[PDB]
Amino acid sequence: APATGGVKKPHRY
Amino acid sequence: QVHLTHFELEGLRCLVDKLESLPLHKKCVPTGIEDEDALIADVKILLEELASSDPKLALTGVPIVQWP
Amino acid sequence: RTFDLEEKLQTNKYNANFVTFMEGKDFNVEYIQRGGLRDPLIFKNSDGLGIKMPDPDFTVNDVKMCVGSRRMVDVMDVNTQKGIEMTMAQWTRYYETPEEEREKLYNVISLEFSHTRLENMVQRPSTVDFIDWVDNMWPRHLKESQTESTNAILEMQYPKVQKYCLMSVRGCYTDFHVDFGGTSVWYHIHQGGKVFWLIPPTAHNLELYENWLLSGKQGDIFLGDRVSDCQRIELKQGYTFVIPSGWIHAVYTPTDTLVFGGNFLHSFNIPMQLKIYSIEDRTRVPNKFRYPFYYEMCWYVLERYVYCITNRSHLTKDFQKESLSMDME
Ligand SMILES: O=C(O)CNC(=O)C(=O)O
Ligand code: NI
Repeated sequence: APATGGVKKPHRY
Repeated sequence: QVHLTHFELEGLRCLVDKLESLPLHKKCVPTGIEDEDALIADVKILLEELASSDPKLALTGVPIVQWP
Repeated sequence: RTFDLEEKLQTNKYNANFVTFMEGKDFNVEYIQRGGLRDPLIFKNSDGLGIKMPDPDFTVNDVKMCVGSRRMVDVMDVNTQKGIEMTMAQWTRYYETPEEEREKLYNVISLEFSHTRLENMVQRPSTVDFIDWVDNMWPRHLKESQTESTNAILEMQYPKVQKYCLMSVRGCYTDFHVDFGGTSVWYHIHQGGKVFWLIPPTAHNLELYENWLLSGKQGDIFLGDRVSDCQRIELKQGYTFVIPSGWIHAVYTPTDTLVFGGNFLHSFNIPMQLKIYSIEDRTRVPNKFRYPFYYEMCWYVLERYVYCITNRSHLTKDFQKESLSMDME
C-alpha cells in the first residue's frame, strides 16, 4: 500500500 | 559568447514559459531552489543574449551542462 | 481486444522507414547536438556504445535473486492491459511455467532495479549518461542518498526511472502508448526478440492518440491503422533501440524474451517532453504511471543552464555547499 511512481504501463481496455 | 543549439534555445524558452505560468499548487518548485522568480528572470535575459548563437559553433561534442 | 493481432503481425502495410541504423561510435553528443535525437535508432551490434550486460544466459530466476524473492513487481495482464502485482518469486514461478500450462498471458515491463545488485551488471549507452537530466541536472547529493530499491514514492529521492528489466513471455503485447513524461527510451534485447510498431509524434498523430485514449476503445482500434505511416520492425537478440520523445509505439513478443532498458529526459527535445506531459494531464493518467518529480526536475534544469553559463546560482546556500563538497571528492 505505499504509493509508487515511475510505473510503465499503457492504459487499460 | 557560448553557442547553444536551436534545439536547446527553443526548449528553454518553452520551459520558462511553462513553469512561470503554472499556479502555485502545480508549480512544484523544489527544495533546492532559492528564488524561482529571480531564476525565471535570469533565464529570460540569458535567452535574449544567446539568441545569436551560431549553429556550427554549437556543435562542440560536449554538453554545456556537465558537473566539474 | 476485438482487432486481430495476427493480421497486424502478418500484413505488409506498416512499411514506413523511420529508423536510422547506426554504429555505436557515431552515437555521440555531437550527433545529439546536430539532430536533436529526433530519429529512432537501431544498433544491430553493441560495438562502440559503452553498454554492459549480465551473463548471456542470465535467467529470470537470476533477476529474482538480485532484486529479492519478496520484491513486489508490477505486472501487466495482456488481455486487459490492466496492472496487477505479485512478488518476484511468484513472477519467476509464472515465467518458468511451461507455455501450455500458463492460464493467462502476463508481462513485466516495469521492474526498476537501481539500488540492487543487478544495477552494476547493466550499463546503458555512454552517451545517454552525458545527456540524461537525472545524471546532469538533479542535485547529486539527493540522487546519491537513495537507498530504496522499489519505486515507493515516499522513499524516492530522484526520478527513479533509469534502469528497468522487462521479462516477456511469447505472445505478450503492449498496446500503443507514449512513455511517461515524453521520455526517450533505450532498449537492449539481451535474449529473445521484439516486434515494434512505430508512429511518429506529428501534431495530427498526437491528436489522434489523445482522442483514442479519451474514447476508451483501445482494444477495438489498432492505432497503427488510423495513421498515414506506421513502421513495423523486428528487434533481434543483441540489438539496441533508442526511441525519441513522443513516439507512439506498441510491442509484441514472439519468443520468451529478456530486455534491459530505461527512460530519460534530455535538453534537446523539451517541447515534445512538455507536450506529452500535458496529454497525460488531460487524459487523467494516475500519478503512479508518470515521471516522478517532473516539474521539480524542470526547475533544476533551468538553474543548471543559468549556473553553467553565467556562474550565477539559484540554489540555496546549503545546496551549493552540498555540491561544492562533491566537487572536491
Ligand atoms: O516490451 C514491451 O512489451 C513494452 N515496452 C515498451 O513499450 C517500452 O519499453 O517502451
Ligand atoms: Ni514504451
